[PDB]
Amino acid sequence: VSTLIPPKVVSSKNIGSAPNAKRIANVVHFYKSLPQGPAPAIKANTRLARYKAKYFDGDNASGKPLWHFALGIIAFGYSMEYYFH
Amino acid sequence: DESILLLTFLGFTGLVAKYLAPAYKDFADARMKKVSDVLNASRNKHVEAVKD
Repeated sequence: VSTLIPPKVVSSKNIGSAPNAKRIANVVHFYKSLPQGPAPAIKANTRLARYKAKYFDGDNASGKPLWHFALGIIAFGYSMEYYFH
Repeated sequence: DESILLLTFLGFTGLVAKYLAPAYKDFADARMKKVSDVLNASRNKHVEAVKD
């Protein structure tokens, strides 16, 4: 007898599976995606964007800024020692 | 008197830079790698989902 009409009806496979949710996510995310992100920090300029760039970038974490930062406070109180003495 | 103390601090930063600063670099690197691998894994995963 005469075949039923379901095989030629589709209209809820688009909620029917899980990658639909991911699809509607990644059509927004990827379509308006940039090839590369914006920045790993770069502001501190006054001849100190260089200080941050050399020391406090993702390029390295090394003891050089620590030494520098320590020395600033040492220079304050060391001069003040002779202001107190 | 206090120049002896400042000398001790100079030594302290010397030991820190000798032992700790390369160790902390390696530690930080290790974690950074792990974060990155997970991130990139997620990117692969959604590429799979499109194909699915």
